[PDB]
Amino acid sequence: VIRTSQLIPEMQEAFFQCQVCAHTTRVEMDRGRIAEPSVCGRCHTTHSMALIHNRSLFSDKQMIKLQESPEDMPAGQTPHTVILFAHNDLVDKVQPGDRVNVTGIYRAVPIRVNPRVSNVKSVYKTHIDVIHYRKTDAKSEKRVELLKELSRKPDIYERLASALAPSIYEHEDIKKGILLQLFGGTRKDGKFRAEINILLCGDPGTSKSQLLQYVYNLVPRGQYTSGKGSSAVGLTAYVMKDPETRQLVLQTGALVLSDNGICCIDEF
Amino acid sequence: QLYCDRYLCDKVVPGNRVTIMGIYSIKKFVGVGIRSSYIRVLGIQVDTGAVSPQEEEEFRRLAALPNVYEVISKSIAPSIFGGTDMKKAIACLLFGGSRKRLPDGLTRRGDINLLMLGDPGTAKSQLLKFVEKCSPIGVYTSGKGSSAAGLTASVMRDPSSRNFIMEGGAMVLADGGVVCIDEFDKMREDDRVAIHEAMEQQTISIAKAGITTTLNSRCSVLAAANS
Amino acid sequence: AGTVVLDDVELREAQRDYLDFLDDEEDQGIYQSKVRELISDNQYRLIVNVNDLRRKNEKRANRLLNNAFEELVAFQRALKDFVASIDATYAKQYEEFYVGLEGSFGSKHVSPRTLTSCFLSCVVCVEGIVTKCSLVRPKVVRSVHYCPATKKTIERRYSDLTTLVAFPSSSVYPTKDEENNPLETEYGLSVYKDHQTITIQEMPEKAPAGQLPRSVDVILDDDLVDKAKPGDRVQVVGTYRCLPGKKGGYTSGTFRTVLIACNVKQMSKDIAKIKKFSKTRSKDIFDQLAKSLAPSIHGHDYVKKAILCLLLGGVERDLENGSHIRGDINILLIGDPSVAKSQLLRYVLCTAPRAIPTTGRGSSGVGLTAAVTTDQETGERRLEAGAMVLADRGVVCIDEFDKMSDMDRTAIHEVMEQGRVTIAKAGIHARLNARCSVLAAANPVYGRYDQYKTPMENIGLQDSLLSRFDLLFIMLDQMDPEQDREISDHVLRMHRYRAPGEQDGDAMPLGSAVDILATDDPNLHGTKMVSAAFMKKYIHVAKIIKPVLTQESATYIAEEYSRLRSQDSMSSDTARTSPVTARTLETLIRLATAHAKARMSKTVDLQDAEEAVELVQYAYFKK
Amino acid sequence: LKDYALEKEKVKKFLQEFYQDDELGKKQFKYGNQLVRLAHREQVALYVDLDDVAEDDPELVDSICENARRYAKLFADAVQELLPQYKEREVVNKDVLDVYIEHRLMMEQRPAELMRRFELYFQGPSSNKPRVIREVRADSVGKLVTVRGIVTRVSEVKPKMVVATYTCDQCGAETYQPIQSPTFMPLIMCPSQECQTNRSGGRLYLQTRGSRFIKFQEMKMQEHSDQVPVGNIPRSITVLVEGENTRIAQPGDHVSVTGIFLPILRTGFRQVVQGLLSETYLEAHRIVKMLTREELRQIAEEDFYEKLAASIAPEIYGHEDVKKALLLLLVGGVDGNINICLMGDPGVAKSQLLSYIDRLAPRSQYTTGRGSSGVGLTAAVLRDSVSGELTLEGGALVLADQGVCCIDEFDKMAEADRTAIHEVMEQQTISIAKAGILTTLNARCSILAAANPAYGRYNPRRSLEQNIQLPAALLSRFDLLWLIQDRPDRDNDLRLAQHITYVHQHSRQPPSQFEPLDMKLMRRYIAMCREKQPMVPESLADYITAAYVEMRREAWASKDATYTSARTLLAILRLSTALARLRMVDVVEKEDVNEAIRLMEMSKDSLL
DNA sequence: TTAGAGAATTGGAGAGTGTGTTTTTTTTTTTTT
DNA sequence: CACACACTCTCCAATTCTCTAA
Ligand SMILES: Nc1ncnc2c1ncn2[C@@H]1O[C@H](COP(=O)(O)OP(=O)(O)NP(=O)(O)O)[C@@H](O)[C@H]1O
Ligand SMILES: Nc1ncnc2c1ncn2[C@@H]1O[C@H](COP(=O)(O)OP(=O)(O)NP(=O)(O)O)[C@@H](O)[C@H]1O
Ligand SMILES: [Mg+2]
Ligand SMILES: [Mg+2]
Ligand SMILES: [Zn+2]
Ligand SMILES: [Zn+2]
Repeated sequence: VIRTSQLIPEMQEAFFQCQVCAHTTRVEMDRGRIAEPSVCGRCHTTHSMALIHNRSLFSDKQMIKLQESPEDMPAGQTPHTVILFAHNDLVDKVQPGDRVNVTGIYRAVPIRVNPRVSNVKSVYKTHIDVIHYRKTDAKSEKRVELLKELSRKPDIYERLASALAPSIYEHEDIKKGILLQLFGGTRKDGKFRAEINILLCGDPGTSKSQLLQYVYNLVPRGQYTSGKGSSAVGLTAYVMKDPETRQLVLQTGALVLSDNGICCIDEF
Repeated sequence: QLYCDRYLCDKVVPGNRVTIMGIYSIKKFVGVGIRSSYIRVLGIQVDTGAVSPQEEEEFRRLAALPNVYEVISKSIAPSIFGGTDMKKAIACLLFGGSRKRLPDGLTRRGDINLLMLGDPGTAKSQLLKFVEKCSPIGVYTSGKGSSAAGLTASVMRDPSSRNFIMEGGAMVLADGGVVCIDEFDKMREDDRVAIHEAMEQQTISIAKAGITTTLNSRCSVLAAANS
Repeated sequence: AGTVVLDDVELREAQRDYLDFLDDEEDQGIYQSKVRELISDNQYRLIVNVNDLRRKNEKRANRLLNNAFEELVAFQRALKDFVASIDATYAKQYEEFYVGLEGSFGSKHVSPRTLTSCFLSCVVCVEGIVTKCSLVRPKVVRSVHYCPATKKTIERRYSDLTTLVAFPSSSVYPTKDEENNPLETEYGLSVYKDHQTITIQEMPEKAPAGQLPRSVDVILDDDLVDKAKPGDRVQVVGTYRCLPGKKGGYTSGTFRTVLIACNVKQMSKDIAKIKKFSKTRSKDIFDQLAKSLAPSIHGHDYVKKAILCLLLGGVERDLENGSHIRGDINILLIGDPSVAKSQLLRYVLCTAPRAIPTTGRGSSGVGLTAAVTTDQETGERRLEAGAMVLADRGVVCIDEFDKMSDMDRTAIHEVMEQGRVTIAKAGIHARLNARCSVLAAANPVYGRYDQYKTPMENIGLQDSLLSRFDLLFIMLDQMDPEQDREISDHVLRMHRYRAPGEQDGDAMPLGSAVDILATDDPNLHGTKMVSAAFMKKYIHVAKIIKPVLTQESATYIAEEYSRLRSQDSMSSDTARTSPVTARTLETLIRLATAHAKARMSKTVDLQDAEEAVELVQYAYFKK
Repeated sequence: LKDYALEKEKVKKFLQEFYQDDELGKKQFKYGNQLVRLAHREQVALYVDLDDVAEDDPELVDSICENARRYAKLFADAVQELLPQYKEREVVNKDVLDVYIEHRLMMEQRPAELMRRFELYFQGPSSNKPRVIREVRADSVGKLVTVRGIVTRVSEVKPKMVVATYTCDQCGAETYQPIQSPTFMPLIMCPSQECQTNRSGGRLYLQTRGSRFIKFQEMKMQEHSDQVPVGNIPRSITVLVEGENTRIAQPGDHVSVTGIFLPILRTGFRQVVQGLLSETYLEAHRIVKMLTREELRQIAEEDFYEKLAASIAPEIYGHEDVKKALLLLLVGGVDGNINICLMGDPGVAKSQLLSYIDRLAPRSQYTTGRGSSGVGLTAAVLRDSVSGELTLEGGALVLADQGVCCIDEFDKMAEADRTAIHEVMEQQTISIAKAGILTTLNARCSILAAANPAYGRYNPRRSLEQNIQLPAALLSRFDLLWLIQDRPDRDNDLRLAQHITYVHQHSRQPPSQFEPLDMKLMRRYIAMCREKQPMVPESLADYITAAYVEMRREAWASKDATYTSARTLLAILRLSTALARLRMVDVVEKEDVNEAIRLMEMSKDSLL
């Protein structure tokens, strides 16, 4: 998924009211166009029925822009992309960056040459009406009962610390410190931080970055970013024009996004 | 805005002081009833390409008398006490040498470049302000207030048609005369290296935004600076 | 639009006069012969000399130049009659036979500045430099439509304000029969013609004092649609017209003016016995040419030899594996103030073909390579060539090269290394050819060269860039009184010179349109220094010789390359200007090839190899 | 000009009666045999060859070439009128439009262009020599032309409406609208007599199921750079491709397109404004793109490893060590990339290796790190502002995706590109914002870097990062760091100069008195040797450990503990597995580990 | 008491008139380098 | 420019009112 639009309301039933006598009627949607009443029924005035927008009925719609997977692209080619349209409950189930198997009906629709003229291009636009989404990159008492006795097992501290990052050769006190950072103190109120701050030092080519990436994959509300100015997501907060909308958005940095977690800062 | 017509076209150039005689009028093909105004020029008096014969023969007389060099030098900045050698050099700068093209096509500069450099309160700025007013073609600019583009020539797009055009700087506006660069020590070095070609070769070679040309900048540089 | 009625009586009189002019049989047969060649070469534009038309019929020539359109259609109809008389089969291949004009046009010779509204409807000859070209696009002149319901073909012919026709014409493309049936275009049976717009700019050296150069738009059609490209100095003969426009029931009386060209002439590069006699009679013609190269600059003999090698160029080699060796020779001059670097660059600008001026602070990378601009005709964005692209198969002279930005020199890296520049802008990702020699001039850091610092820190440029130049000369203002005496003698002699057509007290005139014929009117040692006019033609003929390398000269070059490598080894880190590499060997091959071109030898001899080795020795091993 | 009614019968006679001999002098009607397949829907595209037409009517060929589109329509009409003569089987309906047409026919028993499911194209005559794009002038409008060029942009295949099918809601009748123009007016109200006479007010609903679509694809061709004139920009032409001609060509492909050169039709306000001028496109009609026993007996020679390494750079002497390392670059380790960096003075045969490996590699690129004015190491956006559509170009790293990217002057790479190299070497992809929206590109490629010292010649007195001025975060990603030294050396210089002078005076490599393997044989060998996927045996783990620790401890004892890490062992294993692939054995062994260790040690020896 | 023939009023078909449209580079300036 | 929308006016004929016969 490359982008996901704002929620688009699609009219399902138009509500008309007579501006002369307040008599109301309802019109059903015929393949995207309204059969507007040209006359009122109670009275008989012509062109008196006005569309009451917020008494009409609407349903959710959303546009999604979906790129072919990197694992599926042919060698050295720029990726292809399709447009999906989801409606009702399937609208708010997919975010940008997700990988999905989408089942839907492959539609083809005309596009008018300019908005005030009904001539259409011979070459049709295509999109997929979404019928089903399946995410394919996602990866209680029965746990509490295990954890209660495992907590009173001997040297559970050492067991958890050694469980941290099995893929690297062991630095006992580093792993112990990261474990105590994960658990943290107790937050109470005055103003004292329960958060624990840890710093790792060493040459490039040490296991410090592997530790950072591991615990970022582990912890909830985690973040991973570089102190270098070329980082994917910044540490500080900033304001930017949302390019697909042009309206301002306050992008709070990783330190604010990790307000109840661990912020991993590589190249500090 | 001025509308000129028939023989009033090319009667003036930028930098000229004029007295315009004309009809104040609206264009006739921010607000509602707003109309853009201009003057339809009916006459131009350049305040000051021709000398009357009386001026001409008087100039012959003035050149003929034997102490014309001393008379000119005493005419340079008469309100300034002293500095006779500096005034004489300024007279030489005002009159200039002779430009030449040699048989192989190479050009030799004719204009004279003069730098005044040193103590404050020594009337350097007054000499520049005199020379800018006395030279037939003359522009005064501060070194601090100038840039490379604004001195030589600048490239910019026109809102009326999306294409890159050139606009002349100080050197182009003073082509055929003198540029009086006051505060010459204050300008940036990157801006100061812009005028080397225009000082010696008396040309400005621009290659920017696709437009590639070589303008003329046949002008003297009279510069004032401090230690 | 475009249809105009003409008086048939004067049209027939003019057509009679022009057919009499073209039927040149009883006289020398010049235009009989030219129309025969027009038929034979499969051409349909005849270039007529108004000098000949004035000799035969002076009043008709004057009326032609002052009443261009009606007289030109009369002339073209006469030409169609005459070509039909010679070959009636060939006359039907083309809808119209065109006439372009050459010769002297009197007062109609103009520049874009003096081309005022008084010249509208006249034939004018405008001399200038091309600054823009649009893309060649087809223009419908005659469309055939097949009506499938009615089973008949209609044929319609068109015109616009640009295309004045003197026959009835439309300007609306039909889509329905008179019975309201649909019409199908027969594209193959329709006729279209190529159309392009260019802009001709005033020569900058001829502009008045405070002024920027002015411009005129030119419309080229048919064979003329790609006869001039940007940077060409050209003479365009055509009819000067205004285009009366309208905008929704209203017109501003301001009309744009265009030159509808009828003839385009280049002003560059345009018998063998004198050159053959020169190469056979002279001993070391390379030396005579080199010392004759820039007379107004005293000394700098080796630099003049190197610049002559740059002008002659090496030979371009393409190998069976697709690897490539450039023929262009690149020269860098680092030196003190007032050692004539700029004047040498200006000489090469004045004398070489397609020599592009550039300076470090006056230019940018975009202007050096290529820019996005919008075609004013269309509005679409497209590329516009920069200086090094315009300099393809030519020279770019970069003065003040040390003052240039590194970001600007990034482009010069690709151009010098590979002879190309790659771009990704507008709708186009492309590889433009920039096969140009570079003649760069720079000052050392600290202005004046410092004897108590190494050459590689006097030269402010990095060795990666310095590797691109074949030759690197250090030019020092040695204050030896002997050289000062002879240099000052030469300089004062130059400053005492005056031209022959000029009085003793004359100040230098500002330029004007003094060229008043489409071809040169006046048209090997000096008036034993070689003449400049001869030397231009000689270098033109010598550039195309393409001599082959010979085995003994190759052996000599190999021996001397290995010896130069040993000298590089023994040299201290202060006693060299550049290290010796395989590119030094390539430089030796290129310089020997250029010397062979100077001799017009067709084979690289030991004579060439010796001078190449001497020049490389001189350039490389200095401090 | 001609009577098209008679021309259609001439075309029918050609299609029915032309014959050619294919095998043993047997006579076959090449177009009747294809009309049979067209009638049976076994074949959809019919490429009629005007070289075949020339064998019995050159005048018809001239008429077709001079008025091609008219004759294309005539040939299509003739073929459609001929297919019922060649019907002899029932069609298996596989398109939903086949099913709809089947029920349409049954209901008619109870739209010619609609019933027409085939497409006819002229394969150009050989007398028409291929033009360049610049030579396709206005005189050739409406005429069959062959044009050579570089494909530089290709759109996705889109559905182009040919015949719009509608259904009425009131009278239950189908309505058909053939579409010739690039735009059309949709039908709103039913034109049937039953609705019109009754004033029924019944409207029309488009049925895509019943309508006919055709595959459509726009592309841009560009001039060959060496064919452009000296001072000029390369010209470009739009080619509109339909049906079976779609998907034949991709960007970067050298193509020759036979087609019809036509002006673009305009609607609304464009025809008002443009006047007599028109843009043009080429209507594509045909697009053309421009060991095991015998050499195994050669490969059986024990030379083969050194034979390949010698063939990797025959113009260079003494560097067989480096050539073997670059062989392992091309082979790659077991899944896997192998990255190499070469350091040396400017003006040395270090770019020669980049050139050779780029030439030999099947998928490759060869750029420079010095901030290209084109598409850089990473992707870039093009606006195409005749229409304004943004489009994405790959760059070096993306265009060398499943191969090798050669980077010259790797040190002068800016930080914006160094971060991209980090992205490639860490996770083998790059990411770019097209219009504020971010798209991800594959780059699963091995990097062959060549750096130069920041200032002056190389100086072993200083450290490597001091020489090159590039951080250890870059330098540690590489598997072999080589110093390609160059000293003056009299006899070697003499031989190099003799070699280059022979190359100049003969335009060919001198006889070296060695027979290297040809480039195609080398390519087939590397594919055959990289098809293998070896595995390291567990019994060799102790020996790998011993070699790694002794190399590590030698670095401790003799070179002040210069940097090494676990990626050193990983690089040794990747090199040994690449050697196993090269030897075409699916088990790694002592000799592979020894040679990997030796290769790393000699690269460090070149540094020291 | 229904309904049908002649006269007048209202519905709407259609003829006529008017409106709107088809990333890029050089330069400055403050802050940050 | 010229090809679609948007809006007004006019005429034509179809329906309903009025007066008469079945
Ligand atoms: N010799 C003089 N005769 C008359 N006025 C003088 C003289 N010297 C200085 N002044 C006056 O001193 C003031 C400063 O003159 P100015 O031209 O600015 O000198 P300056 O050398 O340019 N000063 P500075 O810009 O600090 O170097 C003016 O009001 C002059 O009139
Ligand atoms: N050897 C010479 N013979 C004749 N004229 C010379 C010589 N050296 C310098 N000149 C003259 O000195 C003037 C300045 O020359 P110029 O071409 O600017 O040298 P330059 O080194 O390029 N100046 P610069 O840009 O500061 O380095 C010109 O008028 C030259 O003709
Ligand atoms: Mg002052
Ligand atoms: Mg200079
Ligand atoms: Zn109502
Ligand atoms: Zn219907």
